[PDB]
Amino acid sequence: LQYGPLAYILGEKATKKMTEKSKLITVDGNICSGKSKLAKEIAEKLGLKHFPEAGIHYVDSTTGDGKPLPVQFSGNCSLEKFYDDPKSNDGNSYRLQAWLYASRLLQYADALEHLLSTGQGVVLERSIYSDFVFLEAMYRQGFIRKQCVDHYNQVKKVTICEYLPPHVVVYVDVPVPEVQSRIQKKGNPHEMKITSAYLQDIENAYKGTFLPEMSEKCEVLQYSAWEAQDAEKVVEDIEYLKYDKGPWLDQNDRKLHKLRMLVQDKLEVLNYTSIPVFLPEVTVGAHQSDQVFQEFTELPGRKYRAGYNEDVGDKWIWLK
Amino acid sequence: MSMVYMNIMMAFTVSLVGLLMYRSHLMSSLLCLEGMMLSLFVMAALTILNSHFTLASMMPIILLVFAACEAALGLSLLVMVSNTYGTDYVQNLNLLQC
Amino acid sequence: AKTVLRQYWDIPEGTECHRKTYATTSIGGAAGLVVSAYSVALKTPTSFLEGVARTGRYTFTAAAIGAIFGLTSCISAQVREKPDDPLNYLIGGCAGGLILGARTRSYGIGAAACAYMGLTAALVKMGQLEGWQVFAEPKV
Amino acid sequence: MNPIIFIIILLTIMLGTIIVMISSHWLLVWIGFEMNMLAIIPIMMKNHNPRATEASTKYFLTQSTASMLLMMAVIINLMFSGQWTVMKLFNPMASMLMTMALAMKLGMAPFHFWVPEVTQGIPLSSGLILLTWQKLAPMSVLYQIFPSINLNLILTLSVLSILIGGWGGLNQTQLRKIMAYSSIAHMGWMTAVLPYNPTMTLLNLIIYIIMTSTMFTMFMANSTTTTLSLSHTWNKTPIMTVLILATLLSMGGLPPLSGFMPKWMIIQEMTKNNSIILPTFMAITALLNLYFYMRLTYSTTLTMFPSTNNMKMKWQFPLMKKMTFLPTMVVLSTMMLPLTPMLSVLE
Amino acid sequence: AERVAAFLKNVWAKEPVLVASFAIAGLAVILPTLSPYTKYSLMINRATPYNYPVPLRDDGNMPDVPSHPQDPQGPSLEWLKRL
Amino acid sequence: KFYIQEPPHGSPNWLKVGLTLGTSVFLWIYLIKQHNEDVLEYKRRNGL
Amino acid sequence: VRDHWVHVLVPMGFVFGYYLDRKNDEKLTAFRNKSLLYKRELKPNEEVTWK
Amino acid sequence: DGPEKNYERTMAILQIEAEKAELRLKELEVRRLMRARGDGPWFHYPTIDKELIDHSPKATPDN
Amino acid sequence: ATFQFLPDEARSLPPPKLTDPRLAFVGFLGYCSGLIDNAIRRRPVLLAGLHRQLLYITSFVFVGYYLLKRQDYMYAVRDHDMFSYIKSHPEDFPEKDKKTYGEVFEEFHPVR
Ligand SMILES: CCCCCCCCCCCCO[C@@H]1O[C@H](CO)[C@@H](O[C@H]2O[C@H](CO)[C@@H](O)[C@H](O)[C@H]2O)[C@H](O)[C@H]1O
Ligand SMILES: CCCCCCCCCCCCO[C@@H]1O[C@H](CO)[C@@H](O[C@H]2O[C@H](CO)[C@@H](O)[C@H](O)[C@H]2O)[C@H](O)[C@H]1O
Ligand SMILES: CCCCCCCCCCCCO[C@@H]1O[C@H](CO)[C@@H](O[C@H]2O[C@H](CO)[C@@H](O)[C@H](O)[C@H]2O)[C@H](O)[C@H]1O
Ligand SMILES: Nc1nc2c(ncn2[C@@H]2O[C@H](COP(=O)(O)OP(=O)(O)OP(=O)(O)O)[C@@H](O)[C@H]2O)c(=O)[nH]1
Ligand SMILES: N=C(N)NC(=N)NCCc1ccc(I)c(Cl)c1
Ligand SMILES: [Mg+2]
Repeated sequence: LQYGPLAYILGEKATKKMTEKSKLITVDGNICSGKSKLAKEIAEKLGLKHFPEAGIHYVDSTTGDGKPLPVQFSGNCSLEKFYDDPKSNDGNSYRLQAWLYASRLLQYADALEHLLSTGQGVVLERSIYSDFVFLEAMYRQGFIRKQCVDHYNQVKKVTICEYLPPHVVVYVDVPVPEVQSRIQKKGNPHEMKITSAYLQDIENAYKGTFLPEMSEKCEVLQYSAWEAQDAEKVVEDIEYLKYDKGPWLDQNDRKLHKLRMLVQDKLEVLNYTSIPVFLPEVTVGAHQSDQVFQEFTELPGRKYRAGYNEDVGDKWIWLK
Repeated sequence: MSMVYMNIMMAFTVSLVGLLMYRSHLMSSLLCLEGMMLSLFVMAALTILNSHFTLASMMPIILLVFAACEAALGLSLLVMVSNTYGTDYVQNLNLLQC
Repeated sequence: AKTVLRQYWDIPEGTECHRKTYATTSIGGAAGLVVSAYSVALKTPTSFLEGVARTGRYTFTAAAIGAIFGLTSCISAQVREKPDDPLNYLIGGCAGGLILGARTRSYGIGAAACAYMGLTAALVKMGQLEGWQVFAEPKV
Repeated sequence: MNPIIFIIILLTIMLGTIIVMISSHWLLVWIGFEMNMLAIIPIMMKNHNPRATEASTKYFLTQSTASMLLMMAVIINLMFSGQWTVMKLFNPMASMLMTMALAMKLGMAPFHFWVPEVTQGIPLSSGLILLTWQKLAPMSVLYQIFPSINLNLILTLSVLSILIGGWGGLNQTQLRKIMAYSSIAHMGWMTAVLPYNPTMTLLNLIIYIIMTSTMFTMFMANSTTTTLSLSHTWNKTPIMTVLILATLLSMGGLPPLSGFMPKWMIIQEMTKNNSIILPTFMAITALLNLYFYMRLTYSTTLTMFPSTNNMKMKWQFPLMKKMTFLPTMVVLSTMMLPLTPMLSVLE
Repeated sequence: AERVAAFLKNVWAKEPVLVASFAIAGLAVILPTLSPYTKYSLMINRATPYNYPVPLRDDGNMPDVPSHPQDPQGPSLEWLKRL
Repeated sequence: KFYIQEPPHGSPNWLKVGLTLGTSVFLWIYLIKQHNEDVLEYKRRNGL
Repeated sequence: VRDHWVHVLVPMGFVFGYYLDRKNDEKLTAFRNKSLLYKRELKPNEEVTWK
Repeated sequence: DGPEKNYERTMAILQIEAEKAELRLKELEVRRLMRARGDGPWFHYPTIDKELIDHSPKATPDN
Repeated sequence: ATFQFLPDEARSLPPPKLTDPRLAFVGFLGYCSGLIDNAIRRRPVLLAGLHRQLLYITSFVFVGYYLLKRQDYMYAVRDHDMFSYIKSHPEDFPEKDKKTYGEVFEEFHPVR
């Protein structure tokens, strides 16, 4: 019984499956803050589902066979190109950013659909609430145009308003000199081209805008790099939270049913990420999009709705 | 017709013109709508009572009950309009111009 | 509108010119008043006097067209000695179009109005001659 | 809205309409309209925003005014005939008042101003109800009182509606406003033929509802409410663009599609009554509708408008909206002309 | 039988006002169908003569219609005098 | 197992399939019975 | 042949349309051998003049 | 097809079409009379049903 | 009758044949609906869900048959009413006196 009003009427109400362990946790930080490692330990210790940070190929991981697709089917967004040539005339910088916000929006919907359907909490690394720090850094460094920022805010305005914020926001605060040292040690040739000014912009946006905003409506825990090493103390901090803020206290079965109907319908989730605002960075001409869409339908198991693809082994198609 | 009907119909016309000629307050227009109901109730009751249409004696009550329910819905819309804008002025309800 | 239209269509064509011109001026004026009423209601004048000015400008314009159509169409029928001729109405309709090209001052509008008001006037005369019904009474 | 409450509210919208259709008493007809208006308001308000609140208020004021005028007509009719039976009215002033009230309820010109605004301000599913189910009750009363309607009044309303609907739609980019002006134009054909053959009124109403439901359902399927948003359909659901093209051409009255049938039949009935100018004027004026229907086909199906990069993410997910009855309605909306003689079932 | 009995004891302890309301409303719906006196309310209402009893023209074949009010034909209110 | 997430229509809904075919069979049997009954009533009423 | 069965579609359509065209003639026999111009007595073995 | 078949098939076609044409003219004439006089099944608009009337003796005699 | 889809008097008429061309078209419309249902949901158009495609045809045919029955009945009633009215009022439908073209004068309009 795929979830709907009928399933809701018959007793599939979110408050039944939810507990005081049903929480949405997001770990934030600058680049190379060990936030990935902290996020895994929190999930393991608290028995939550861990979501690796949503990258360029997150949506591929959730559809088809789950393996990544060729680049042209993500529009040719390259994080490596962003580092090598952040000011490329092709518009890769904002096109990557617009794609990544949509990837995070989809992931936030999956995480919320997991929380509401099973009751198990989730741990995310960054979210649609903190995606803007990279946009602010890009703009302040002159990588993207003012019009791109306006487009981003338009898309964020009509999308983020539908979703509840995280229960707990965890911030791992690492200074830019230490961030810059860990980057050079990580030995990724493109990442080492990152400059401290860009990194300082991310930090400023996090502390100037993100943390004050999330503090009003969420539980914010901030750890230095050293303190994040003590994951057990981090988990201990989380379990002693009062939770006396935000909209999660206003939710009831009727509102959570409306929320679940949204997050399960992924096209409804992504509706406004393609608003017809003709920004050159994200606009694709008819001939190209027609050609790429035709190639996409030729990929294995993509021509038809899932379960109706004989070319990947589906059977009983004439009774389905 | 009888002399009373002249003024009852006049009252309905006066309230209809009041309803169609808005000022600023939505409540003032809702009062005119109730005025039309009251004149309809009187005109119906007079006609029914004078003609001794016995089973029709309940009709004015049904008119009153249903129109009061209508007015309750109208008031609820007024307060929602007032919550949005801080007043019940009709000039604020012009978003759907475009 | 019934009675005014009854006075006009009772007078024989090509005769009693002053009565025909009065009937069309009243018809034209009434149309102007109706247009002014809706215009003032839906596009609120900036002031009381602007609205009065607009009412006069429209009403006078509409009465001007009505007067010229009635006079010119009655003068033509009288002079040509052709009462039941749609051409007379075609002439009067274009005259009205010119007036509307003058009040709005636009040679293009006048030329377009004369053709279309001229054609429309001729069709009205044909309809009267042959009993064309616009709002036909139900019969089957 | 709680799903059980939504169902009960929807059932009450239908019950109000059914009471109007089965009633033989004017009081019960009035009650049906009041019950129907009570239940419709919550579905206009259900998305809680200032535009929805403005739309519901404008709707409430229009419909409550029309219902008071209807009650006045009923009471005048009572004084001059001493009875309540739903049928011809026995007083010309009562007939005018009831006709004007039903015109306001239908959103016919010059009482049309609320239709584009209310439709714009409510969700697509609510607009679908407003422009289809809500026409049933007022039309079913006109069907019964027409022997006493003033011919000049009803035909003036019809002509004005076709003109205002055609002209008003030329200037619209919002899909909900286009459907609203299209509805005003189509109400004009329904009432123009009513004095001559009410069966053709029913035929035009039924075909209008089928075609209108098809358009709204296809708009809902893709969550499109603007012309430009609809122009991205070709890059997501190409099949939908073709179905929209067929439905729009049908709504334009082009043969051999279904939407030609009502115009064809209405012209026939009017000419049988020696009405020649009015049908010809109506048919030419309806070309204005065809124009702004064609404009939509150009930006949706016959050309490929520019896309966005994020559209690729949509390629990986299937349509999940219900699209109830869409396959059936699109076939009826386009392929019914060969069955035209079936209209006699409506007699 | 017992789980319902354990249910009633809980509402009787927690919401005696609501238990009494529902109990009274149930008796108001049920008892009229069980009462042997309910049938008399119909008869008494019909026995009350609000308007004049218009006499029938006698055509010679109405032996069940009294000629005089004090004749023995027609409905009797002896049942009502005892009640 | 190709799909990473099991598709909602991976396997047929046999109850729905059974009802769907059963409904189609019923309508055809009913339609033929109705037509047969209509033909006889017509022949009887017209004396044929 | 699963590779060349589509080539029967149009030829079969012609045969079917031919058959249906002949079927229509059977509904239009009201005046068969009854026109003033061609009416004649039947040949010994003939049942109808045309079909 | 021989000429005789086409010729007599034409006559069958003409007979049907002429019969339909006459009926179309008759129907328009019947509709005109029925609507003008109201004495036929068509254009029969309802009047109050007389079975609704109560004929029993009333509280007062003059009615 | 009154609010009756097929009144009892309709049973005196021949039923539509199950091979009626109009009923075949109705079945064809149901088949087209089945294919569009596959298309809008991105299933193999011709092969997917033959059970669903079968019910589309059956539903259309089933409803179409009764609609065709009512259609033919209404037209039979129209003719019944018309002929009975022509009989009731012989004064309004007299037999026209027919003249041959030898007697009827028609003006000749040369094309030269
Ligand atoms: C671009 C074209 C746009 C559309 C143009 C449409 C034109 C339609 C033609 C106008 C309608 C016919 O016009 C109408 O015909 C009838 C004929 O019975 C006339 O009928 C008149 O006949 C008698 C005597 O002749 C008069 O005394 C009387 O006043 C009036 O009844 C009307 O006075 C006239 O108003
Ligand atoms: C005997 C019949 C007599 C006729 C009675 C007349 C009709 C009265 C109808 C009243 C119906 C009220 O129905 C009422 O619904 C709610 C459902 O949330 C139930 O109450 C339920 O929700 C409340 C919270 O509000 C919980 O604390 C409670 O544990 C739970 O029982 C009531 O147990 C039930 O009584
Ligand atoms: C949400 C919906 C709520 C609906 C609630 C409806 C509840 C109705 C409950 C009472 C209905 C029956 O109530 C009572 O039953 C007895 C049956 O023994 C009826 O019958 C009794 O009175 C009649 C008089 O008419 C006698 O002829 C009869 O001998 C006697 O048994 C009563 O006339 C009726 O007053
Ligand atoms: N331009 C851009 N880059 C992003 C965005 N999110 C992540 N990235 C990049 O993704 C890369 C890796 O992300 P991180 O998780 O922060 O680095 P990490 O060292 O692997 O993980 P941590 O140790 O926890 O900090 C970085 O180079 C980021 O610049 C974004 O929204 N915009
Ligand atoms: N009111 C009208 N002008 N037309 C109309 N309904 N005429 C009645 C004539 C008619 C026509 C078709 C059928 I089938 C039937 Cl049974 C009766
Ligand atoms: Mg990481």
